Amino acid sequence: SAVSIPIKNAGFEEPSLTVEDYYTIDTPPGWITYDPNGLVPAKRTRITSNNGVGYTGPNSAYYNHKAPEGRNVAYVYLAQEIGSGIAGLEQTLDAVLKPNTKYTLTVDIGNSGGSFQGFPLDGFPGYRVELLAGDTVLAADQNNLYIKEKDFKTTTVTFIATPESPYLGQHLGIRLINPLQGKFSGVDFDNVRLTAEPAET
Amino acid sequence: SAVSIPIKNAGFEEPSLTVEDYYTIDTPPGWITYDPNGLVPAKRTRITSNNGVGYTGPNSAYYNHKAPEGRNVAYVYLAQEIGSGIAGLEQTLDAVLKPNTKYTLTVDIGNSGGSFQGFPLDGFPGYRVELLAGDTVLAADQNNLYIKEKDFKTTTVTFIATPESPYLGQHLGIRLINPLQGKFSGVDFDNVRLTAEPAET
Ligand SMILES: CCCCCCCCO[C@@H]1O[C@H](CO)[C@@H](O)[C@H](O)[C@H]1O
Ligand SMILES: [Ca+2]
Ligand SMILES: [Ca+2]
Ligand SMILES: [Ca+2]
Ligand SMILES: [Ca+2]
Repeated sequence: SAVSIPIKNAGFEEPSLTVEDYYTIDTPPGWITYDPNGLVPAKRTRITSNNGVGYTGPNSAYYNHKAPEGRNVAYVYLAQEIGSGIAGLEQTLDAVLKPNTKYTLTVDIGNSGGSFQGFPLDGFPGYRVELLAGDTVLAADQNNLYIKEKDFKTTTVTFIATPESPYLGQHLGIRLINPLQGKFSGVDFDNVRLTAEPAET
Repeated sequence: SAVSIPIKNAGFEEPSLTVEDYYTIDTPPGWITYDPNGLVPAKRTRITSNNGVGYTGPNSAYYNHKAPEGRNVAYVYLAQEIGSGIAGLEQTLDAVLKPNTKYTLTVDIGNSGGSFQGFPLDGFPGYRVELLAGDTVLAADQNNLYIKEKDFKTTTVTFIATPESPYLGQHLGIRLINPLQGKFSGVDFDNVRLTAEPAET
Protein backbone atom coordinates (compact mmCIF):
# COMPACT_ATOMS: atom_id res chain seq x y z
CA SER A 1 0.00 0.00 0.00
CA ALA A 2 1.40 3.40 -1.16
CA VAL A 3 2.11 5.87 1.64
CA SER A 4 1.97 9.67 1.07
CA ILE A 5 5.18 11.51 1.75
CA PRO A 6 4.57 14.96 3.34
CA ILE A 7 5.55 17.99 1.20
CA LYS A 8 5.38 21.61 2.34
CA ASN A 9 2.72 23.71 0.56
CA ALA A 10 2.31 20.90 -1.98
CA GLY A 11 -0.72 22.45 -3.73
CA PHE A 12 0.61 26.03 -3.39
CA GLU A 13 -2.45 26.88 -1.26
CA GLU A 14 -0.20 29.20 0.81
CA PRO A 15 -0.57 32.07 0.79
CA SER A 16 -4.39 32.47 0.73
CA LEU A 17 -5.36 34.69 -2.24
CA THR A 18 -8.66 36.24 -3.40
CA VAL A 19 -10.18 37.24 -6.78
CA GLU A 20 -8.91 40.77 -5.92
CA ASP A 21 -5.33 39.89 -4.84
CA TYR A 22 -4.84 37.02 -7.24
CA TYR A 23 -1.01 36.58 -7.41
CA THR A 24 2.38 36.89 -5.75
CA ILE A 25 5.77 37.34 -7.44
CA ASP A 26 7.64 35.72 -4.52
CA THR A 27 8.88 32.15 -4.17
CA PRO A 28 5.97 30.07 -2.79
CA PRO A 29 6.32 29.35 0.97
CA GLY A 30 8.06 26.03 1.61
CA TRP A 31 9.73 26.12 -1.82
CA ILE A 32 13.13 27.46 -2.95
CA THR A 33 13.78 29.24 -6.25
CA TYR A 34 15.94 27.04 -8.54
CA ASP A 35 17.91 29.39 -10.82
CA PRO A 36 21.18 27.68 -11.92
CA ASN A 37 21.57 30.08 -14.95
CA GLY A 38 20.69 33.35 -13.06
CA LEU A 39 17.55 34.21 -15.07
CA VAL A 40 15.52 35.46 -12.05
CA PRO A 41 16.63 38.99 -11.00
CA ALA A 42 17.12 40.09 -7.35
CA LYS A 43 14.49 42.75 -8.03
CA ARG A 44 11.44 41.03 -9.55
CA THR A 45 8.32 42.54 -11.13
CA ARG A 46 5.27 40.91 -12.75
CA ILE A 47 7.04 41.29 -16.19
CA THR A 48 10.55 40.20 -15.11
CA SER A 49 11.48 36.53 -14.84
CA ASN A 50 9.71 35.33 -11.71
CA ASN A 51 7.80 32.62 -9.90
CA GLY A 52 4.91 32.83 -7.48
CA VAL A 53 1.40 31.68 -6.70
CA GLY A 54 -1.64 32.49 -8.87
CA TYR A 55 -5.31 32.34 -7.81
CA THR A 56 -6.78 30.15 -10.49
CA GLY A 57 -10.56 30.23 -10.06
CA PRO A 58 -13.48 29.13 -12.28
CA ASN A 59 -13.45 32.42 -14.24
CA SER A 60 -9.63 32.51 -14.78
CA ALA A 61 -8.50 34.41 -17.88
CA TYR A 62 -5.82 31.78 -18.47
CA TYR A 63 -7.58 28.40 -18.05
CA ASN A 64 -10.90 26.81 -19.08
CA HIS A 65 -11.32 25.26 -15.57
CA LYS A 66 -10.24 26.26 -12.07
CA ALA A 67 -7.07 24.99 -10.36
CA PRO A 68 -6.75 21.16 -10.38
CA GLU A 69 -6.40 21.42 -6.58
CA GLY A 70 -7.73 24.05 -4.18
CA ARG A 71 -7.62 27.73 -5.18
CA ASN A 72 -4.00 28.34 -6.34
CA VAL A 73 -1.33 27.07 -8.73
CA ALA A 74 2.41 27.89 -8.86
CA TYR A 75 3.90 29.58 -11.90
CA VAL A 76 7.39 29.98 -13.34
CA TYR A 77 7.77 32.73 -15.95
CA LEU A 78 11.05 33.45 -17.82
CA ALA A 79 11.45 36.69 -19.77
CA GLN A 80 14.73 35.75 -21.48
CA GLU A 81 15.01 34.41 -25.06
CA ILE A 82 14.41 30.75 -25.81
CA GLY A 83 17.50 28.67 -24.96
CA SER A 84 18.83 31.05 -22.21
CA GLY A 85 18.62 28.42 -19.45
CA ILE A 86 16.22 26.68 -17.06
CA ALA A 87 14.59 27.76 -13.80
CA GLY A 88 11.90 26.64 -11.39
CA LEU A 89 11.09 25.64 -7.84
CA GLU A 90 12.58 22.95 -5.63
CA GLN A 91 12.00 21.53 -2.18
CA THR A 92 14.08 19.20 0.01
CA LEU A 93 11.91 16.79 1.98
CA ASP A 94 12.38 15.32 5.45
CA ALA A 95 11.81 11.81 3.96
CA VAL A 96 14.93 9.79 2.86
CA LEU A 97 15.55 7.26 0.06
CA LYS A 98 14.64 3.66 1.14
CA PRO A 99 15.75 0.44 -0.68
CA ASN A 100 13.11 -1.86 -2.34
CA THR A 101 10.84 1.16 -2.55
CA LYS A 102 8.91 2.52 -5.53
CA TYR A 103 8.48 6.31 -5.53
CA THR A 104 5.66 7.89 -7.55
CA LEU A 105 5.89 11.66 -7.98
CA THR A 106 2.72 13.16 -9.58
CA VAL A 107 2.33 16.83 -10.57
CA ASP A 108 -0.25 18.71 -12.59
CA ILE A 109 1.27 20.86 -15.36
CA GLY A 110 -0.58 23.92 -16.64
CA ASN A 111 -0.34 25.49 -20.11
CA SER A 112 -1.78 28.95 -19.33
CA GLY A 113 -3.51 30.27 -22.48
CA GLY A 114 -6.10 32.55 -24.08
CA SER A 115 -5.80 36.29 -24.59
CA PHE A 116 -6.19 38.69 -21.61
CA GLN A 117 -6.43 42.50 -22.11
CA GLY A 118 -5.31 41.90 -25.74
CA PHE A 119 -2.12 39.96 -24.90
CA PRO A 120 -1.58 36.26 -25.87
CA LEU A 121 -0.27 33.45 -23.62
CA ASP A 122 -0.28 31.20 -26.70
CA GLY A 123 2.86 28.96 -26.78
CA PHE A 124 4.46 26.95 -24.02
CA PRO A 125 8.05 26.71 -22.67
CA GLY A 126 7.73 23.02 -21.80
CA TYR A 127 8.32 21.45 -18.38
CA ARG A 128 10.60 19.14 -16.50
CA VAL A 129 9.87 17.36 -13.24
CA GLU A 130 12.75 15.77 -11.24
CA LEU A 131 12.86 13.49 -8.21
CA LEU A 132 16.12 13.88 -6.32
CA ALA A 133 18.07 12.20 -3.58
CA GLY A 134 20.73 14.46 -2.09
CA ASP A 135 21.68 16.58 -5.10
CA THR A 136 21.36 13.65 -7.55
CA VAL A 137 18.45 13.65 -10.04
CA LEU A 138 17.19 10.07 -9.64
CA ALA A 139 14.43 10.28 -12.23
CA ALA A 140 12.95 12.92 -14.53
CA ASP A 141 10.34 13.64 -17.20
CA GLN A 142 10.91 16.44 -19.66
CA ASN A 143 7.97 17.12 -22.03
CA ASN A 144 6.62 13.55 -22.43
CA LEU A 145 3.12 15.04 -21.74
CA TYR A 146 1.47 17.35 -24.23
CA ILE A 147 -0.67 20.06 -22.53
CA LYS A 148 -3.18 22.06 -24.66
CA GLU A 149 -3.58 25.81 -24.21
CA LYS A 150 -5.80 26.59 -21.15
CA ASP A 151 -5.43 23.02 -19.83
CA PHE A 152 -3.80 21.17 -16.92
CA LYS A 153 -2.55 17.58 -17.33
CA THR A 154 -0.94 15.21 -14.81
CA THR A 155 2.55 13.82 -15.26
CA THR A 156 4.07 10.94 -13.32
CA VAL A 157 7.75 10.37 -12.44
CA THR A 158 8.62 6.94 -10.97
CA PHE A 159 11.72 5.51 -9.47
CA ILE A 160 12.67 2.27 -7.70
CA ALA A 161 15.61 2.30 -5.31
CA THR A 162 17.48 -1.02 -5.03
CA PRO A 163 19.41 -2.38 -2.01
CA GLU A 164 22.63 -1.49 -3.97
CA SER A 165 21.66 2.17 -4.46
CA PRO A 166 24.44 4.66 -3.58
CA TYR A 167 21.83 7.22 -2.39
CA LEU A 168 20.06 5.28 0.41
CA GLY A 169 19.34 7.56 3.40
CA GLN A 170 19.82 10.82 1.43
CA HIS A 171 16.96 13.40 1.61
CA LEU A 172 14.38 13.24 -1.15
CA GLY A 173 13.77 16.35 -3.20
CA ILE A 174 11.55 17.64 -5.98
CA ARG A 175 12.19 20.15 -8.78
CA LEU A 176 9.57 21.77 -11.02
CA ILE A 177 11.32 23.34 -14.00
CA ASN A 178 10.64 25.75 -16.83
CA PRO A 179 13.22 24.79 -19.51
CA LEU A 180 12.46 27.90 -21.68
CA GLN A 181 11.90 25.89 -24.90
CA GLY A 182 9.11 28.09 -26.28
CA LYS A 183 7.20 31.36 -25.96
CA PHE A 184 4.94 32.34 -24.32
CA SER A 185 7.37 31.15 -21.67
CA GLY A 186 5.20 30.61 -18.56
CA VAL A 187 4.34 27.18 -17.12
CA ASP A 188 2.23 26.41 -14.04
CA PHE A 189 2.25 23.50 -11.54
CA ASP A 190 -0.20 22.23 -8.94
CA ASN A 191 -1.02 19.36 -6.57
CA VAL A 192 2.43 17.85 -6.04
CA ARG A 193 2.16 14.38 -4.50
CA LEU A 194 4.80 11.81 -3.70
CA THR A 195 4.13 8.23 -2.58
CA ALA A 196 6.35 5.34 -1.48
CA GLU A 197 5.39 1.68 -1.67
CA PRO A 198 7.28 -1.64 -1.32
CA ALA A 199 8.70 -2.80 -4.63
CA GLU A 200 9.99 -6.16 -5.85
CA THR A 201 13.67 -5.56 -6.62
CA SER B 1 -1.13 6.94 -39.67
CA ALA B 2 2.22 6.37 -37.86
CA VAL B 3 5.28 6.82 -40.11
CA SER B 4 8.56 5.01 -39.17
CA ILE B 5 11.58 7.34 -39.26
CA PRO B 6 14.82 5.69 -40.55
CA ILE B 7 17.67 5.33 -38.06
CA LYS B 8 21.14 4.02 -39.05
CA ASN B 9 22.06 0.69 -37.42
CA ALA B 10 19.02 1.03 -35.19
CA GLY B 11 19.36 -2.45 -33.60
CA PHE B 12 23.17 -2.36 -33.51
CA GLU B 13 23.23 -5.35 -35.86
CA GLU B 14 26.45 -3.88 -37.37
CA PRO B 15 29.06 -5.19 -37.05
CA SER B 16 28.01 -8.85 -37.31
CA LEU B 17 29.60 -10.82 -34.46
CA THR B 18 30.06 -14.52 -33.65
CA VAL B 19 30.08 -16.55 -30.42
CA GLU B 20 33.93 -16.36 -30.39
CA ASP B 21 34.17 -12.74 -31.71
CA TYR B 22 31.39 -11.43 -29.48
CA TYR B 23 32.11 -7.78 -28.57
CA THR B 24 33.56 -4.52 -29.81
CA ILE B 25 35.03 -1.56 -27.92
CA ASP B 26 34.37 0.80 -30.88
CA THR B 27 31.50 3.21 -31.49
CA PRO B 28 28.68 1.36 -33.28
CA PRO B 29 28.63 2.36 -36.96
CA GLY B 30 25.97 5.02 -37.76
CA TRP B 31 26.18 6.32 -34.14
CA ILE B 32 28.49 8.89 -32.56
CA THR B 33 30.08 8.88 -29.08
CA TYR B 34 28.35 11.45 -26.84
CA ASP B 35 31.01 12.49 -24.32
CA PRO B 36 30.35 16.03 -22.99
CA ASN B 37 32.54 15.54 -19.92
CA GLY B 38 35.48 13.79 -21.67
CA LEU B 39 35.10 10.45 -19.89
CA VAL B 40 35.89 8.33 -22.94
CA PRO B 41 39.69 8.18 -23.67
CA ALA B 42 41.18 8.71 -27.15
CA LYS B 43 42.64 5.17 -26.98
CA ARG B 44 40.14 2.69 -25.50
CA THR B 45 40.84 -0.69 -23.89
CA ARG B 46 38.52 -3.22 -22.25
CA ILE B 47 38.95 -1.49 -18.89
CA THR B 48 38.59 2.14 -20.00
CA SER B 49 35.26 3.84 -20.45
CA ASN B 50 33.96 2.60 -23.76
CA ASN B 51 30.97 1.64 -25.81
CA GLY B 52 30.34 -0.86 -28.57
CA VAL B 53 28.15 -3.79 -29.61
CA GLY B 54 27.83 -7.22 -28.00
CA TYR B 55 26.39 -10.44 -29.33
CA THR B 56 23.58 -11.54 -26.99
CA GLY B 57 22.35 -15.06 -27.75
CA PRO B 58 19.72 -17.21 -25.95
CA ASN B 59 22.30 -18.53 -23.38
CA SER B 60 24.19 -15.27 -22.60
CA ALA B 61 26.28 -14.82 -19.42
CA TYR B 62 24.66 -11.42 -18.91
CA TYR B 63 20.95 -11.76 -19.79
CA ASN B 64 17.97 -14.04 -19.11
CA HIS B 65 17.06 -14.00 -22.81
CA LYS B 66 18.59 -13.23 -26.19
CA ALA B 67 18.82 -9.66 -27.56
CA PRO B 68 15.39 -7.95 -27.80
CA GLU B 69 16.06 -7.64 -31.55
CA GLY B 70 18.42 -9.62 -33.82
CA ARG B 71 21.73 -10.83 -32.41
CA ASN B 72 23.34 -7.70 -30.89
CA VAL B 73 22.90 -4.94 -28.29
CA ALA B 74 24.83 -1.69 -27.74
CA TYR B 75 26.56 -0.99 -24.43
CA VAL B 76 27.97 2.10 -22.69
CA TYR B 77 30.46 1.50 -19.88
CA LEU B 78 32.05 4.29 -17.73
CA ALA B 79 35.02 3.50 -15.55
CA GLN B 80 35.04 6.76 -13.56
CA GLU B 81 33.51 7.17 -10.09
CA ILE B 82 29.73 7.67 -9.60
CA GLY B 83 28.81 11.29 -10.31
CA SER B 84 31.75 12.04 -12.64
CA GLY B 85 29.46 12.82 -15.59
CA ILE B 86 27.41 11.27 -18.42
CA ALA B 87 28.15 9.70 -21.77
CA GLY B 88 26.52 7.49 -24.36
CA LEU B 89 25.56 7.25 -27.99
CA GLU B 90 23.87 9.80 -30.26
CA GLN B 91 22.67 9.94 -33.85
CA THR B 92 21.46 12.84 -35.96
CA LEU B 93 18.71 11.80 -38.37
CA ASP B 94 17.80 12.99 -41.88
CA ALA B 95 14.23 13.74 -40.76
CA VAL B 96 13.37 17.24 -39.40
CA LEU B 97 10.88 18.39 -36.77
CA LYS B 98 7.41 19.01 -38.18
CA PRO B 99 4.41 20.77 -36.57
CA ASN B 100 1.16 19.00 -35.57
CA THR B 101 3.16 15.82 -35.17
CA LYS B 102 3.53 13.29 -32.33
CA TYR B 103 6.92 11.62 -32.12
CA THR B 104 7.35 8.30 -30.22
CA LEU B 105 10.89 7.17 -29.49
CA THR B 106 11.03 3.59 -28.24
CA VAL B 107 14.12 1.79 -27.03
CA ASP B 108 14.95 -1.27 -24.97
CA ILE B 109 17.16 -0.67 -21.89
CA GLY B 110 19.24 -3.56 -20.56
CA ASN B 111 20.65 -4.12 -17.10
CA SER B 112 23.42 -6.63 -17.85
CA GLY B 113 23.91 -9.07 -14.97
CA GLY B 114 26.00 -12.17 -14.34
CA SER B 115 29.79 -11.80 -14.31
CA PHE B 116 33.02 -11.46 -16.36
CA GLN B 117 35.93 -13.51 -14.93
CA GLY B 118 34.51 -13.16 -11.39
CA PHE B 119 33.90 -9.44 -12.01
CA PRO B 120 30.18 -9.14 -11.07
CA LEU B 121 27.96 -6.98 -13.27
CA ASP B 122 25.59 -6.52 -10.32
CA GLY B 123 24.26 -2.91 -10.05
CA PHE B 124 23.20 -0.42 -12.67
CA PRO B 125 24.18 3.20 -13.58
CA GLY B 126 20.70 4.25 -14.65
CA TYR B 127 19.68 5.42 -18.11
CA ARG B 128 18.41 8.47 -19.96
CA VAL B 129 16.86 8.55 -23.41
CA GLU B 130 16.57 11.92 -25.19
CA LEU B 131 14.76 13.04 -28.36
CA LEU B 132 16.50 16.06 -29.94
CA ALA B 133 15.96 18.69 -32.58
CA GLY B 134 19.23 20.34 -33.56
CA ASP B 135 21.10 20.73 -30.29
CA THR B 136 18.06 20.85 -27.97
CA VAL B 137 16.61 18.07 -25.92
CA LEU B 138 12.89 18.23 -26.77
CA ALA B 139 11.94 15.40 -24.45
CA ALA B 140 13.61 12.93 -22.11
CA ASP B 141 13.07 10.03 -19.71
CA GLN B 142 15.62 9.44 -16.98
CA ASN B 143 15.12 6.22 -14.93
CA ASN B 144 11.28 6.17 -15.05
CA LEU B 145 11.59 2.41 -15.72
CA TYR B 146 13.09 -0.09 -13.34
CA ILE B 147 15.15 -2.83 -15.08
CA LYS B 148 16.03 -5.95 -13.11
CA GLU B 149 19.47 -7.57 -13.38
CA LYS B 150 19.74 -9.62 -16.60
CA ASP B 151 16.58 -8.08 -18.13
CA PHE B 152 15.66 -5.67 -20.88
CA LYS B 153 12.59 -3.34 -20.62
CA THR B 154 11.09 -1.00 -23.25
CA THR B 155 10.79 2.69 -22.54
CA THR B 156 9.20 5.37 -24.65
CA VAL B 157 9.75 9.07 -25.01
CA THR B 158 6.91 11.07 -26.61
CA PHE B 159 6.79 14.62 -27.87
CA ILE B 160 4.26 16.76 -29.73
CA ALA B 161 5.59 19.63 -31.88
CA THR B 162 3.09 22.49 -32.17
CA PRO B 163 2.95 25.18 -34.90
CA GLU B 164 4.48 27.61 -32.33
CA SER B 165 7.58 25.40 -31.83
CA PRO B 166 10.92 27.23 -32.17
CA TYR B 167 12.67 24.03 -33.46
CA LEU B 168 10.61 23.27 -36.65
CA GLY B 169 12.88 22.27 -39.59
CA GLN B 170 15.75 21.23 -37.29
CA HIS B 171 17.14 17.69 -37.66
CA LEU B 172 15.84 15.09 -35.20
CA GLY B 173 18.35 13.28 -33.02
CA ILE B 174 18.52 10.50 -30.45
CA ARG B 175 20.72 10.11 -27.37
CA LEU B 176 21.14 6.95 -25.29
CA ILE B 177 22.90 7.96 -22.06
CA ASN B 178 24.70 6.30 -19.16
CA PRO B 179 24.30 8.87 -16.33
CA LEU B 180 26.81 7.03 -14.07
CA GLN B 181 24.56 6.90 -11.02
CA GLY B 182 25.60 3.42 -9.88
CA LYS B 183 28.07 0.54 -10.28
CA PHE B 184 28.45 -1.78 -12.05
CA SER B 185 28.28 1.21 -14.43
CA GLY B 186 27.30 -0.50 -17.76
CA VAL B 187 23.87 -0.07 -19.47
CA ASP B 188 22.77 -1.63 -22.74
CA PHE B 189 20.34 -0.59 -25.46
CA ASP B 190 18.60 -2.23 -28.36
CA ASN B 191 15.88 -1.85 -31.00
CA VAL B 192 15.72 1.93 -31.37
CA ARG B 193 12.45 2.99 -33.03
CA LEU B 194 11.10 6.46 -33.91
CA THR B 195 7.61 7.08 -35.35
CA ALA B 196 5.80 10.31 -36.37
CA GLU B 197 2.02 10.65 -36.64
CA PRO B 198 -0.46 13.52 -37.08
CA ALA B 199 -1.53 15.04 -33.73
CA GLU B 200 -4.27 17.54 -32.93
CA THR B 201 -2.87 20.68 -31.29
C1 LIG C 1 3.86 41.22 -21.01
C2 LIG C 1 4.31 39.86 -20.44
C3 LIG C 1 4.48 39.95 -18.91
C4 LIG C 1 4.40 38.57 -18.32
C5 LIG C 1 2.93 38.16 -18.21
C6 LIG C 1 2.48 38.01 -16.78
C7 LIG C 1 3.43 37.04 -16.06
C8 LIG C 1 2.71 36.39 -14.87
O1 LIG C 1 2.86 34.96 -14.92
C9 LIG C 1 1.62 34.29 -15.27
O2 LIG C 1 0.57 34.32 -14.28
C10 LIG C 1 -0.47 33.29 -14.17
C11 LIG C 1 -0.86 33.24 -12.71
O3 LIG C 1 -0.93 34.58 -12.24
C12 LIG C 1 0.00 31.90 -14.60
O4 LIG C 1 -1.11 31.13 -14.73
C13 LIG C 1 0.80 32.02 -15.91
O5 LIG C 1 1.36 30.81 -16.43
C14 LIG C 1 2.05 32.87 -15.56
O6 LIG C 1 3.05 32.82 -16.64
CA1 LIG D 1 -3.53 24.19 -5.66
CA1 LIG E 1 0.44 28.84 -23.26
CA1 LIG F 1 19.77 -5.79 -31.83
CA1 LIG G 1 23.82 -4.84 -13.74
